[PDB]
Amino acid sequence: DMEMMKDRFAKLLLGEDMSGGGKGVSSALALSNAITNLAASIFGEQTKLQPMPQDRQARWKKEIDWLLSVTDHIVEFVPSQQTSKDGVCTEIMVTRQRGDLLMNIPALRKLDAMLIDTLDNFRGHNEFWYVSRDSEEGQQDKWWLPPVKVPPGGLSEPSRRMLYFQKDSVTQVQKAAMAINAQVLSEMEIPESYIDSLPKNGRASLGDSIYKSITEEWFDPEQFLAMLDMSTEHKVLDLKNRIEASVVIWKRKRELFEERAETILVLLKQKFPGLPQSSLDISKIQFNKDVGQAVLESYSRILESLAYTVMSRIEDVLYTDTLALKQTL
Amino acid sequence: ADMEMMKDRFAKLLLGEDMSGGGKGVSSALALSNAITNLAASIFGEQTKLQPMPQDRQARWKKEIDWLLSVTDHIVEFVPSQQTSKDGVCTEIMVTRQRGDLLMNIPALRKLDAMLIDTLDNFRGHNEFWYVSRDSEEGQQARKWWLPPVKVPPGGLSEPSRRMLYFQKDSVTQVQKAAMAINAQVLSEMEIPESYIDSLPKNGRASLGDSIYKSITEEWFDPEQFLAMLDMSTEHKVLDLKNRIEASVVIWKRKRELFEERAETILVLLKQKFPGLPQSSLDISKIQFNKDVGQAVLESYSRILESLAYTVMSRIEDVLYTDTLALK
Amino acid sequence: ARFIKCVTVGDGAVGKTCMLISYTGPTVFDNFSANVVVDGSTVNLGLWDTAGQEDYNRLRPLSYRGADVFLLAFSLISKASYENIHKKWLPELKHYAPGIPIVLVGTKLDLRDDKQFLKDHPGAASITTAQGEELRKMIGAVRYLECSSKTQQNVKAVFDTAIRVALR
Amino acid sequence: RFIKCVTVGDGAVGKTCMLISYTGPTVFDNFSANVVVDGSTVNLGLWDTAGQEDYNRLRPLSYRGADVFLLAFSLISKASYENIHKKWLPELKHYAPGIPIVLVGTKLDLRDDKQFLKDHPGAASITTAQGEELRKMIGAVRYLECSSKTQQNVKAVFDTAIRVALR
Repeated sequence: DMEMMKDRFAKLLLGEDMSGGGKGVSSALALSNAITNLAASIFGEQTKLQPMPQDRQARWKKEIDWLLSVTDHIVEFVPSQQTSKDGVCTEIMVTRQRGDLLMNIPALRKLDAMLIDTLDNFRGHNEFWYVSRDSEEGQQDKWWLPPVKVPPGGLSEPSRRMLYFQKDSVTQVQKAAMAINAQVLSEMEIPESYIDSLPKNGRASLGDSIYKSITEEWFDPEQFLAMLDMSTEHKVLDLKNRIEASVVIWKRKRELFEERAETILVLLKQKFPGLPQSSLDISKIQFNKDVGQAVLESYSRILESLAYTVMSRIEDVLYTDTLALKQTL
Repeated sequence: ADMEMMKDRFAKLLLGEDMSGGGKGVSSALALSNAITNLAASIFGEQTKLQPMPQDRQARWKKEIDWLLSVTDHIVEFVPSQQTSKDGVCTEIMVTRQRGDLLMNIPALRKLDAMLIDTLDNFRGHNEFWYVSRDSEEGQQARKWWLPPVKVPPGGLSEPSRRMLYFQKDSVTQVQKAAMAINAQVLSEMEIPESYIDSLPKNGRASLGDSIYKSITEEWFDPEQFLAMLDMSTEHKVLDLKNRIEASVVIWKRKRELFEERAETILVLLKQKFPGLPQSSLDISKIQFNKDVGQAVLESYSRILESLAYTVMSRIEDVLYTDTLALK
Repeated sequence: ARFIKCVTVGDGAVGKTCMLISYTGPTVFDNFSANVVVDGSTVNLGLWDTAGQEDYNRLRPLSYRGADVFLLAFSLISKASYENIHKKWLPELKHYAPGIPIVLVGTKLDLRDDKQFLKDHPGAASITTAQGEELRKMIGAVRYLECSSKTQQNVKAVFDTAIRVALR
Repeated sequence: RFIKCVTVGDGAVGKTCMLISYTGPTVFDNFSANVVVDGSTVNLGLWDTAGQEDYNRLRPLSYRGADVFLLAFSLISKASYENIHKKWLPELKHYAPGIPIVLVGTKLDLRDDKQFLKDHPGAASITTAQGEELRKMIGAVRYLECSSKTQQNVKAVFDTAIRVALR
């Protein structure tokens, strides 16, 4: 709580550059990574659907507080008034937490607590259990996870009941987080290095046939997508990046094609709520210097992925239950 | 208590002083460098008497400087090495060890620090000299107005007291030199910033110029007489000279070695003749644009230690000066 | 999109640090910068203390470089601090920053007409607004304000004007 | 000069332990230090990918501006071996084709441990020859077998990454 905190904070001022040359990254990028890395270490041990063991919980509670606590000091410096008991009104400047931090950080802490809460509902005895990956019973996707086993002939209905209930709870948590993430990302500045990577114009970025489709007389984003090869997640990714590239260009008449493209973007989000982040997203995070947004984005990201771990770990039990029932009726 | 205060301090550092959090702040080096100076100012502003540092403030000082210095425990060299197992197998590994320039200077300075607090601590207990409120009645009999007047006995100090006071003054001036050297050294290792180089005039003569440049480049040379040839009656004038010569050195160290040596011997005498003369343009420019955290901590820590030394030195001298007056 | 360096300079026991801490929040004033909206404008403000430099000058080598405005401060209850403005400080600014605006601030306004304080502190002696204004015209400061960290009177006015003059 | 080096591969392969090993509760923060290579000094930036295997959206920066990748599988997990070609190669070849790969086989201390393999029947030892087939298959620049416990070839790994990323 001294020699422990000290290290973490100091490693951050070096900005990753342990030579001390300050050829490191921004204080923001250093914070984004620190959070990412911490969540991976803690969440990586959550391989079973059971409460997070008391000390891992303590580590998590306190470490993240350290990292999140920089946001307490990010302020708006605004004019206000005050009035003494004597009666006099004097003008002062005053300090309030920044707009996008006031509501969002506590929202994310609520989400954090909701997930730790949901794992806690598996305290003690559950009807499902886990086996060693490398035992005999273990050999009976992500191979590193202890195979889950379920009573032969199904799971008690009150057990299945709570499973479905927490999964919905977690799925609403995952969405909540993703919304905040998406929100931070939209407000992060477009890096100078991205605009430079951009092609000369729309057609070049969109490609010949795509550009002709988005510029036809009539346009239907539903027909459009059906026409294209969306078979692999890499392909949707490439399209999203191409469209995104256009929108950036155009936003510098052409508003129709511009509105048309943003219609597709929304559809891409709706038909593919799970996509990895676009070139632009990556670029924004890569170069962002705003430490407030740095924290909002990575915190929302790890929470999204904790939420996913739990959704994943629930879905295992359920799938496993289902298989054991299908072994009869 | 020391979570709330500590985290707090490290935060505003991550923020590069830019409290709007938009990252348009200042390098980590400079933030730290400022933090070190601001704290010292704050702590030794009140330490205005020649007496032990109020035990609490002393603990504040120890822990607070301890926090800012900790970055240096993590600044490393990453060097090839070896290790042999309990079975004689030799494995080639990579080792971390503290960066050269910090491994010796951080404890050097920490030591100078304790040496200064210790010097104040020797004044634990009763002293022959005493202090009087600046705006009271006994303080009105006194001809840096904010320091409480010092007073000494009618007949003047004992020889033992006046002796200890001299002994401490010597001791303290040694620390001031030790710090001044560490400061001057790290400053000579810091990168010359691009903006500085864009301000440099075309030629050696262009910086000096015509008159002074002739002098330096002559057949014979005497550094004392070189200074005696010049008007050195004010800080500004000496300082403008130091700037003139350092500009020329950078010009030369960039192109001749004889003039480069003569110039360096002039800067060397300038340290002897006018110690306590301000940082040069080049110095200030270095500190402004320095990204190196290690060096930032090295330069500021030495700087404030040098200045606490001067303070204690001045405290002693005010006693020895009023002792002089009490005899005469 | 326009940065302002605002350095406040003066003697000891004049309460620079205090004025600064009062404006923002022993006590430290750390180099503090923050976006401030002044007269519809969205300026980037950065405030420097000079505490301790009045003792050792070599302590703060970044005090004058890149300055945009100065707050020259003297204590309305110290005549020496008033004398030092033009004898000691004005020469420093005329040399290291020719042409940058100075705002003359007379601190400790709550104490100036304090009958009991001036009674139990014979050495303290109050300075008049007229006398403060005379100093302004003499050192050529753009404005003169008397303020107080205890009450915060005109403190916010000190900086509002500083920023306004810093800008062109 | 600046090098970004990224360790990629499955879970329970020892990614993080390898890095903690090389440099110095398993936590590896992004690390950067000066190293001298055959004359001049380069700045080495090491990246952990821990957790990505579980949820891809966790680590958006993993592949960007990478100079060299260390593809790692466990010598006692055939699934981790299969995934190098089934799962990880398609990713690097999508986000960063033409960035050099170094095949790393971890848990070298456990590979011929007759006792351990008997105790964990599910675990299965990959031979060097088998790792070389895998090297030539994914077009890796070099195949190395190492151990975090022992420290064998760990420096050889990063020495290779360093050298190959400056071609």
